Amino acid sequence: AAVPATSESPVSVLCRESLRGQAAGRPLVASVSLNVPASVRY
Amino acid sequence: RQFGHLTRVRHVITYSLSPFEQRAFPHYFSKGIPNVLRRTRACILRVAPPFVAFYLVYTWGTQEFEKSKRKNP
Amino acid sequence: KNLLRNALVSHLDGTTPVCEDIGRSLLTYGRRIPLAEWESRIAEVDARVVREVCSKYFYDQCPAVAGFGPIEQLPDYNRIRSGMF
Amino acid sequence: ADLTEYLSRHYKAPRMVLAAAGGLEHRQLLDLAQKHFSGLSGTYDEDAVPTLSPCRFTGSQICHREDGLPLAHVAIAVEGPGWAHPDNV
Amino acid sequence: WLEGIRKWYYNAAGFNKLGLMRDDTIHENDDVKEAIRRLPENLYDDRVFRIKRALDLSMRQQILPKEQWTKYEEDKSYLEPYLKEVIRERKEREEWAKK
Amino acid sequence: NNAFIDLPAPSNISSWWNFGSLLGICLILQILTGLFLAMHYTSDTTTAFSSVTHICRDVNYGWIIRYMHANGASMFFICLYMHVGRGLYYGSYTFLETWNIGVILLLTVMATAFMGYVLPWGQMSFWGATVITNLLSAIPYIGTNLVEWIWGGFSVDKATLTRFFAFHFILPFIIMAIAMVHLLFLHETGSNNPTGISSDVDKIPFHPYYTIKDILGALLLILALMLLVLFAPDLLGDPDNYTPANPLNTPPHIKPEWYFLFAYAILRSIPNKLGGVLALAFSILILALIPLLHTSKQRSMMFRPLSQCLFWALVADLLTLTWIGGQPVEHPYITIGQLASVLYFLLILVLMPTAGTIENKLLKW
Ligand code: HEM
Ligand code: HEM
Ligand SMILES: C/C=C(C)/C=C/C=C/[C@H](OC)[C@@H](C)[C@@H](OC)[C@@H](C)CCc1oc2c(O)c(OC)cc(OC)c2c(=O)c1C
Ligand SMILES: CCCCCCO[C@@H]1O[C@H](CO)[C@@H](O)[C@H](O)[C@H]1O
Ligand SMILES: CCCCCCO[C@@H]1O[C@H](CO)[C@@H](O)[C@H](O)[C@H]1O
Ligand SMILES: CCCCCCO[C@@H]1O[C@H](CO)[C@@H](O)[C@H](O)[C@H]1O
Repeated sequence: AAVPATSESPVSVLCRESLRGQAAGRPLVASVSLNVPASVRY
Repeated sequence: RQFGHLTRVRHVITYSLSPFEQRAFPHYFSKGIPNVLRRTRACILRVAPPFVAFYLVYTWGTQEFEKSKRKNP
Repeated sequence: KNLLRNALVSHLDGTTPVCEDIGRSLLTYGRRIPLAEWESRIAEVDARVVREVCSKYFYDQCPAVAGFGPIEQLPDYNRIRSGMF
Repeated sequence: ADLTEYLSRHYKAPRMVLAAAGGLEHRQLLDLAQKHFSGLSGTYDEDAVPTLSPCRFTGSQICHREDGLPLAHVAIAVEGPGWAHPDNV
Repeated sequence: WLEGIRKWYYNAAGFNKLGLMRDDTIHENDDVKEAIRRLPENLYDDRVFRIKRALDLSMRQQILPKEQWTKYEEDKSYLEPYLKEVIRERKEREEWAKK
Repeated sequence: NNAFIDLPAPSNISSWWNFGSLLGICLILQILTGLFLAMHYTSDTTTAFSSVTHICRDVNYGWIIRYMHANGASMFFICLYMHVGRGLYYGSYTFLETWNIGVILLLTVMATAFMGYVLPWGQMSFWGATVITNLLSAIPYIGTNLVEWIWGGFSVDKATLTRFFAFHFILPFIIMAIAMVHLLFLHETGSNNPTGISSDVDKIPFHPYYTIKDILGALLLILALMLLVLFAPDLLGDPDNYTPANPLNTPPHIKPEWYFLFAYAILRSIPNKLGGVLALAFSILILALIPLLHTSKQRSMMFRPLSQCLFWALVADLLTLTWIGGQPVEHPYITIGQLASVLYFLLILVLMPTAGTIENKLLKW
């Protein structure tokens, strides 16, 4: 849509702080859009 | 040969200013003259001698020619 | 204009984004500009206004350029500068 | 010391905004403000008052060539108007 | 002393004034190109920057401050072990082609 | 585009690299003034000289077009010699195809200018046609036959003038096609530069950098050309060509156009027919041998002191031969010319290759 995704795709970590939150905790979800970058949560 | 396919370069940074933000003649004379003098001096020993030789051969041959065309050289 | 309207309203969705809009707006504008005001500002933009404002900031103006990576093909600044007109 | 000097000069009541959004009332927020931020300094003095000068924009270019990276990143921009300008819309 | 004219020559040649090492100035033929291709990352990247710095000085018709000139006694052939082997390999192939 | 606009070019090529575009401009200038002169020129021996005076006296601005063509030919050679000198000094000749085509270009321009000079049918026109075509008579068994065949008779005459107008008319267009091939081979490698070191790590786009530099160069070329046309149109010409051709009399102080003087001095230094012709041919064709005579481990002479000294000796020697070509065949000019002629071949065939080897030794490779 009008809003660009949090991270634009194309085709990091070195500290414990930047690593916290990286571990998965819920089932996976995949999104595809017309106007927004795709995403995969968890 | 096209930009994008010339060669491999890594870790080089280049800083530039827009031509509208800078002078076209910075220290033209203050630094230009010293540089011209330097360049002139650096080459003179390599460029000038052969031409000095030409000059000597030129003046010698011309004089020798005239002298040979008269009664008492 | 329609894209902008949608971006504005969809962004102010949830307490966090709205809280941030409050805090930052008071610092930047000195007040919270309401959606109805943004709407008025958006509604008044037309093709003429877009041409004039774009011309004012982009047209024949010197840009700042940053490149990183395999950029042998990034155009020379003079060429980039001539592309501004 | 650098950190306290910095915080001392910058963290002043007139440069801060306590903001809240959600199921709450402004009156309760304000009372909590008075209750907890009243002692917040409203004066560094007159010798400090950190004030921003305008920042000159320069048409220029910075190129960090690194053919070892797979994709190129390029960012280009002209000088924009500033927060409060109507032109931003 | 030959060696005496050598240091004299080195300075007269003047590639040191542009910050270049002797091997940065070799004429590139196929043997040389193959040798450059075989250089480890650091030697290759250093060569590239010295050549780039030299081309830049040449464009401005300038030279480096004397303290930055490549010093005769410190100039070493980083390319030699590579080029020598490339040539040896080609000679071996040429011998075989004649048999 | 990509043959011009985004053509990659070295960031450091100097003014010595401006002569290629200047040669292109000299060629266009000659073609443009040439066609306009051809609109009023007639090739019959009874009217050739007359038609040229008619151009200069009665055709509107005929005089400026004519002197621009005459002096343009001189500028063409100044640029050609500067262009070749740049190539030798910087080792540009290692681009073999480009270089050899260049040698063909030099010979074709020489042949072209020779024939044009014959067109006004003045005294120099006539004797130049006589002498130069006769170079072919040195060819054993059939030489004389070739000359009469070229002449269309037993002596230079009408048949000669008429075919020379035709040859002079078409050759420049052939030169243009050959020059385009010259550039195509060059584009395969891109340009060499003052350091003789690959410039792939620092290429800049031809436009706007060299387009503006070439324009500045073009302006300087035009200044030099117009200083000659407007202030001294006859300075580089020969008074004897203002005298109609006289088949019964060769002027006593006949001498070649200045740009042919060095070669003429070389030929004149040898008291033998075939020997002189062979030395003449070789003084030009030796350019094709330069690549095979390259001994240095480095491409350019920028970092080679000894080679530079010998290079300027060669230039000074060509200057000597040019001067000698303008002097009578008398003492001590006869001997100075013989030494200069020998020195020319000695510098190219022996001294320069030797300096190259010595320099390699001094650098320990
Ligand atoms: C009608 C005559 C000629 C024309 C129009 C012409 C044109 C050009 C042009 C446009 C260039 C590129 C610009 C430059 O580097 O100068 C060039 C390069 C070159 N030309 Fe010519 N040329 C001519 C004759 C010759 C001759 C007579 C030689 C030498 C015998 C020659 C040898 C070369 C070489 C070796 C290069 C590469 C230069 C380098 O990159 O250093 N050219 N020529
Ligand atoms: C490589 C390009 C050319 C060169 C070097 C060249 C050179 C010359 C020279 C040296 C002369 C003698 C000038 C004089 O003293 O009168 C001449 C004459 C002449 N040229 Fe060319 N020319 C060139 C191209 C052309 C072309 C394309 C034409 C015509 C289509 C042409 C037409 C003439 C005519 C008609 C004359 C006789 C009138 C005169 O002498 O000025 N030329 N040319
Ligand atoms: C149909 C076409 C034909 C036959 C073309 C032939 C082309 C031949 C060569 O060009 C490639 C040739 C022009 C070139 O030789 C390499 C020159 C440097 C030769 C220079 C040359 O000029 C002279 C000249 O101009 C004169 O004028 C009045 C008079 C001359 O002595 C009396 C001479 C002369 O003694 C020589 C050697
Ligand atoms: C040139 C600028 C266009 C004028 C837009 C003003 O717009 C007005 O701003 C008020 C203040 O927040 C709002 O209360 C009101 O609803 C809104 O329409
Ligand atoms: C073209 C002249 C080459 C002569 C060889 C140079 O020889 C060198 O000359 C220097 C300065 O005179 C001396 O300081 C040095 O000791 C000497 O070996
Ligand atoms: C560009 C500087 C050239 C030097 C000027 C002299 O020039 C010479 O003058 C002689 C008679 O005065 C002519 O016969 C000769 O062809 C001409 O080249």
